[PDB]
Amino acid sequence: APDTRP
Amino acid sequence: QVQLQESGGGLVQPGGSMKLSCVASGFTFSNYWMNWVRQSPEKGLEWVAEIRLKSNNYATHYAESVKGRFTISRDDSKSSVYLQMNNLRAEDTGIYYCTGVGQFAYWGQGTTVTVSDIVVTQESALTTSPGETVTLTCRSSTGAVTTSNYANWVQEKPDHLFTGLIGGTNNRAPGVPARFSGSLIGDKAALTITGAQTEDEAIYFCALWYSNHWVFGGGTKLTVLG
Ligand SMILES: *[C@H]1O[C@H](CO)[C@H](O)[C@H](O)[C@H]1NC(=O)C(F)F
Repeated sequence: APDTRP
Repeated sequence: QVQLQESGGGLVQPGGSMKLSCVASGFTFSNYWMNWVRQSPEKGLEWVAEIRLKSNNYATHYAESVKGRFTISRDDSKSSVYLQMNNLRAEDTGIYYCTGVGQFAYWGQGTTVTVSDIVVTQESALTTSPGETVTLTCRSSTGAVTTSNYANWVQEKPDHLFTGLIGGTNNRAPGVPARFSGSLIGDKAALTITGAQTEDEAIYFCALWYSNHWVFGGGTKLTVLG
């Protein structure tokens, strides 16, 4: 939901 | 090393306007959402705004306190993020930081701006000693913290130096020491230091996500004695 790009 | 560098702060009159800038290097800026967060002695850390990607039509969200007064924007060709602040109020006084990645790994040094409901609760203070295991907790007034709150943990050292430790509940940021870990325990988010070290004496903040905004806890002062 927020920025979950690693 | 990633670098974020804010600029544009100053000493302004209420009703005034100011634009802050932040330039990023060392990571693929255009693939990450960017945030502004401010620190005041009165209100601790407060999330201000986010801006998402080109593929999201640069969607933005704002704290209720700044909505209609502030505008976040970015320029991917310059690896920069901006905060335009209009109709400044005394309560806007603070140190402003640009931050992002997984979700608050990286923080700039901050730029000072002097103008002249969900509650997230943390332990005010904890005392430990080197080699002990210490667990800090983060509670929401809404009920249970779950993986849908994407808990983050950030450390503040002197002088207003922030580094993200954990994002997405339990994911360590790159280069963060192995002794730090994140968990959910009894419906709270929790940061554990397994074998505390003297250099871990710091203030630790948690942040929780609620659909389209973040709410930071009040911070815990951790003292490491001996
Ligand atoms: C990160 O995980 C999110 C749910 O926890 C959601 O699935 C989001 O789309 C994921 N992001 C990516 O895979 C990438 F970083 F955009």
